[PDB]
Amino acid sequence: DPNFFKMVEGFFDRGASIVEDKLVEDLRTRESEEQKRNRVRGILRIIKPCNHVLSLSFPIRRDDGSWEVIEGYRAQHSQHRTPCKGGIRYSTDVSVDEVKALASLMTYKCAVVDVPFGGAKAGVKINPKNYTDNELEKITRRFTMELAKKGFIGPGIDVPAPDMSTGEREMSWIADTYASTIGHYDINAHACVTGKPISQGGIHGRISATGRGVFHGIENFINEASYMSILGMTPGFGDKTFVVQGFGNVGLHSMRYLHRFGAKCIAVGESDGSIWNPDGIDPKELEDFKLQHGSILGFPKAKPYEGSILEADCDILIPAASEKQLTKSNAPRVKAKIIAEGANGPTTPEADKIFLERNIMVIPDLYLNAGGVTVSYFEWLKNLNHVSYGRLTFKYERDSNYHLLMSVQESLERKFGKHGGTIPIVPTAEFQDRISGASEKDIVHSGLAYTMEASARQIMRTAMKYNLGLDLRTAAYVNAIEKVFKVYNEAGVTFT
Amino acid sequence: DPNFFKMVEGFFDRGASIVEDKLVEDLRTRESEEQKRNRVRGILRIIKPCNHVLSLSFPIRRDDGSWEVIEGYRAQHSQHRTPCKGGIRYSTDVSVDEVKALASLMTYKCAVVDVPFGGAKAGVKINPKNYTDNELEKITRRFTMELAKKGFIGPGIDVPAPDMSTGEREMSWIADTYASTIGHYDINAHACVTGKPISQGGIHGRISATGRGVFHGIENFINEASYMSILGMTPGFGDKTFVVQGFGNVGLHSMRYLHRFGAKCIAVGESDGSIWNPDGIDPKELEDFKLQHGSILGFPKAKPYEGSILEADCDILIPAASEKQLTKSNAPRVKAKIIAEGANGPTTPEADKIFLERNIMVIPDLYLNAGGVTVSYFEWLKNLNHVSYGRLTFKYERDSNYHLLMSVQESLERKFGKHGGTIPIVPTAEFQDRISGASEKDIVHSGLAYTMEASARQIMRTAMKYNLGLDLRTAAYVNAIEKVFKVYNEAGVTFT
Amino acid sequence: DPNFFKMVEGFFDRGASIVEDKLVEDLRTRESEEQKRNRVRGILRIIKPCNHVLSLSFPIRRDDGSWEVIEGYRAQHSQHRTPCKGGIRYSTDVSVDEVKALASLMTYKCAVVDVPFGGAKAGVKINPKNYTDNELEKITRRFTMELAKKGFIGPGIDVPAPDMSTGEREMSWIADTYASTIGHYDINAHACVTGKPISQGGIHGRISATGRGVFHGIENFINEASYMSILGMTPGFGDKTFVVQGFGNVGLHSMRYLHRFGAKCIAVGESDGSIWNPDGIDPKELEDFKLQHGSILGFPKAKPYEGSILEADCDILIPAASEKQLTKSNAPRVKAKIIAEGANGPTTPEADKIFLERNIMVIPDLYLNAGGVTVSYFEWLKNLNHVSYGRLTFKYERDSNYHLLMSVQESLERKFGKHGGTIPIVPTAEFQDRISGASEKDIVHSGLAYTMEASARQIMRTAMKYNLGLDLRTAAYVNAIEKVFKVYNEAGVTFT
Repeated sequence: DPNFFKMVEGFFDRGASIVEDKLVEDLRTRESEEQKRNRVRGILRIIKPCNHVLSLSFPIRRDDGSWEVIEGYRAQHSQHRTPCKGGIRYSTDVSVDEVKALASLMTYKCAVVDVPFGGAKAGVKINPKNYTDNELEKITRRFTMELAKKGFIGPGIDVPAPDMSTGEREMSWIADTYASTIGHYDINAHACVTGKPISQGGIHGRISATGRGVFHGIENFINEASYMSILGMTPGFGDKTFVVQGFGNVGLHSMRYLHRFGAKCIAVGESDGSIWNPDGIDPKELEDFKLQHGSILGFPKAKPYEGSILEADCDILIPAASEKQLTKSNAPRVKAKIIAEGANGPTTPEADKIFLERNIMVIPDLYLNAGGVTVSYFEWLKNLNHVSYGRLTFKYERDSNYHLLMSVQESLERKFGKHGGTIPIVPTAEFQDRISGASEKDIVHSGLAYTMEASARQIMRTAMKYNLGLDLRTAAYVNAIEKVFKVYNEAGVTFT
Repeated sequence: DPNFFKMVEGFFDRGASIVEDKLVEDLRTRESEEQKRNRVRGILRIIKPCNHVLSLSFPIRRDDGSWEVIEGYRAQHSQHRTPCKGGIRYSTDVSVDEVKALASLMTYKCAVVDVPFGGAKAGVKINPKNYTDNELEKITRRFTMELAKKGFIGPGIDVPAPDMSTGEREMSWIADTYASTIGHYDINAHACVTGKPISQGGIHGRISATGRGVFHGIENFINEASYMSILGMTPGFGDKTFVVQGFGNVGLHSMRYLHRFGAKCIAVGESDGSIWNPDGIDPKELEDFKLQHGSILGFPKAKPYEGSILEADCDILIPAASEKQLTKSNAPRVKAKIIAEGANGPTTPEADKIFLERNIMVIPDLYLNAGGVTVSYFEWLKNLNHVSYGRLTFKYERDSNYHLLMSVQESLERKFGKHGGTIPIVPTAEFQDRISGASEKDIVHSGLAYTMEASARQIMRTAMKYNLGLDLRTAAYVNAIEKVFKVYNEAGVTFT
Repeated sequence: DPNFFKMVEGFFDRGASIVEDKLVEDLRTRESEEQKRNRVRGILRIIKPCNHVLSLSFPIRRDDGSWEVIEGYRAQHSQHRTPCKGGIRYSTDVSVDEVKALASLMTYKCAVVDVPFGGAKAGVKINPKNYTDNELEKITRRFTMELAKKGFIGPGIDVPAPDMSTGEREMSWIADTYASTIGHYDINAHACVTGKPISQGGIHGRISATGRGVFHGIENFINEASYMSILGMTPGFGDKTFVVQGFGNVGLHSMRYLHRFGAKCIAVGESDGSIWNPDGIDPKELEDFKLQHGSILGFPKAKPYEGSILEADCDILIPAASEKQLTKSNAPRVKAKIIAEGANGPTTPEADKIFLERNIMVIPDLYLNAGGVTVSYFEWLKNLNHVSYGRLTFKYERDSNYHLLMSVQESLERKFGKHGGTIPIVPTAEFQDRISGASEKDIVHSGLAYTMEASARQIMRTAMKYNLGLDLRTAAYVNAIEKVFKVYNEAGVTFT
């Protein structure tokens, strides 16, 4: 097993070269001046290497009066897009190469689902468990301050986010610290970080974003003929059955949505044991079980399955937890036809190769979990807009729908002397629900589905463009690399 | 042979501990609340770690039309004193740890010569020899731009300076770029870096600052009875004889001032051979000979000495070049009773131990070549004063001195009916020169002398305080550590 | 007994109306257009009212996890002079009027000793006793924070200072909170408040400032014939014999300097009992007694005196404590011929009336204790200068004195063939101390003594101009009022 640094770096280099040739010729080598068009590919070079990375060793006074110095890092891969966007990890295994790499991932991820950010990331070598809440506040703020002062947090410069180890609490604190300090004069200060609590300027529909994103990703591909054929899919008896490894935020919701739409959740597996049932697990139930107490283990209506679930027989397996789970080791023993990476780096570059060979379609992480980036973009926006989505349109929209209906009625009632006969004005019970429920998430969710969709088709058009099979992952990186490159190309360097 | 990182770390630790006991008790333990006065030592752990360190990767378009991405670093050790001060090195062997250490050194050096700057330092992994002039201007500016956006350059934030691999040229460029770009609105923009040409806001008496510093350092200790006894010095036949290793800027001047005052420069080395002559080597002559062609090799009035000039029989030995020359491998074989570190880290910790056993006094680097870092403070101040020193007072001063002399005169003449008899009015030829020379340097040099002098006495007072012998080095670092600690103590942390 | 508000308002009107007449005519009514010269005295009605007053209500989390909101106020009497200068008080009786009034007092006081500051002053209703150090820090930084967001602390805006209830701690915190927060990007951020610790950017000579100031005040009038006649002073048997009420920081040094220069301290009283000894009390000895333990009660070499020392028979009586001690009640029973207000408001307007009738000279608080304010200017200056006074000239200066002396010598030794005969070169012992001891406080004290002096004259010249007697108080206020007026007058309003 290799590490994300080499992996991602591979990913970039594989794509990078595939793009070169083409990127030269037909797309811009129409004006081949000095045939040094190859030389201008220096852009790529520039791109690849995380641009800035900042290490810091700041202090805090631990509740017991003592003094500890905490280290941390925040890298910023690219600023080809003004605000850098990236999460903040709190784990004692964080390492400048970790961040440097993920921050790289970030920029290419954003590009895929056309979000205007540069990729960045941070880690605070710390184990959240070994510190009292108060101490954690202390740390996040002081971290924020340092980050501000040196240009690593700012609405228009770099906007952090959470990451498993960190949640809306950290994030609110960040926001607050900035806003009351370095950013006291910024009308958009609270747009310095995303993932905030709704009461703090957070966007609704955040939680379920990552997961719903995974849903749609699978959806746009599982509804596509061409692909489903090559696997033999969009089947009658096979239809839809999926196994989801990891019942965390993203797995859970990812099961929710896959269910609601006619899919059977065969098996779910945690850090402990696993669950199985060919009839199907019900999200709500399993969710309320997991919550009510500890884990899924012993779930009533589910026989404890053993043997990595990764080798369960189903159509879609979604790795939603630990890194590199599918390796060259069990890669030739997976049953599922579709692998949907709902986590980051759940499959090794060698496993990718096995899968390719044995026609298994892998929906890349780069894409599949870009839903939470996407919705952050939205939170960001909502914080500039200084208003919650829908606020100034919902009711106007309602009014306008009724008139539309009223016009169909009145009109139809001109083809039969009446005045109450034909009633179209009545919206479908579904429509009526939507009308009376109109709230931010609706618009977010909708936005999310619009990007995931567009992007999927973009990937797909690129896989063809560069003749890759079910090699979505590399079509994806190529996609992002063509993007980032253009922006550079259509400018220069400092002669940009 | 260690490495500055461990070495300087050592130093810090050695002295830190020495300070801990004393620092706690009689200096502030008067009020020992909770006896947790040993816990509030945390301050020392905050101090040791170089606070911020930024790595970059920026591109430049080489003259041939190709694209290259350069890496570089800049670390700021402390900000306990607003403007961090530090050089910029251009060498292929630069490395995060290097800068993280030299920075560290800086802070402590400054705090010795009471210079209100935190320490910092940078490196741009490059070989100034594989680039054209034009390509070096491009690298130095971009480098400045990026440092500026992130908080590494700034009159009141961080103010860089040169380092062998870089000179005024690079500095002027830095200054300019800053003042034209990020620092356009800053009335002190040009103060963003020191070591600039005179025409670009430099100070006079910079070139001879380091050397003249070494000199006075040696001077304040050589004229101190106490010390020159425990060495059996301030002798009649021994008087003053020295050997200097390295004829670069700092060595040369060092020889020039040591001479002019009544010393005999027996030997002079270089990266090639060496020189010898028990009758003395003339500084002006050797200077011209080292300038008028290659190196000092074959100097006429010198016999090519051979056998590490470090051994050489002489009173004072001034390492002015390579790092860690005097190691635990020739340390027992030295002949000079005084080691005068006119270069950074010329002697290894182990060698420090040997010298300390065989009563050899070593004048620290942290102190003996803090001259530049003194005159740089001056440059900066000159850049804030928006005037040259003296400008407004010289002539006023002259006027006043002739009134003083004139009053003595007139006054005496009233003790003998005369009108042209006694003539004090006439200033001494020396005074007259000073009076018709009066320039900035005259003020800088004096300032240098005042600092070196007061600092020496400070070092001394500390050695005594902590009963160290001719162990200046750790007296120094203590001195520093005390200083730094005090600023921190009289505030807190973020409860500072 | 009245209240500063009314008192300091009475002072301003009384003088205001004297300024009017004159201020109109001669001085400017040379070009009396529309004889509306009277109407342009609106300036004086603009002047009199404290321009801005800010009331706060902020919270802190007491150690015991609870929450308490604190209420404070900062008033800015005038901004005719960019930085408003003024202390911060921590006392549960602090009111809006109390600050509005004292801020007033500031501006006029600063005028008197020609300090370019607008008056200011703030209070935080609080008892520094019912709060832990940690709680105090939290209150002074939040407080600052607030002040800084609303324009009440800034190096070019408003610069606070201590006040009995507070000290260098509070300040240093303020400094620091401000420099690490709202003032992060300000090269002068540490200039936002004076009274800091020397390790924090304080100035040397601060502690003794106020007292020295008193001393010089008393001096400049004692040495003036005209005045000392009207009292029958500058005696032979009387000579100099004073009684100081209060042995705090001011009262103590007052006694120190009044003694070093010939006076006899006959009595010293505190908040307990009082001392007495016709022969005299020695400052160092009473200052080591007070310190070594509790008070000065039972000082050997001192009989306990009883019966308000205000009525003691001596020449100079300096009230350096409690407000309004000398009232119309004891006023008639005072024996001193000179009342030197070392404190603020030690004498009530009706007492001033008695003293005036019985020909007792009272040196006003607006002037006598303007020493601290003076030095603070200097500290603020020091901070802009970014250097300690004397740092670049002391040695230059030394080196010059010597050529001066070596020029008298050489020259005299031309009037008798000799080379070592005459020996001027040798400074006096006193000169030699000074030479060795050259430090900031030297320069500062000298500045203080230049200002206190000028100003004394200035006041004098005005008490003559406006024909007052030994009514220095009013002469002073008038002197301030004439000043502030000018600065407004030489511009306008917004048509300024």
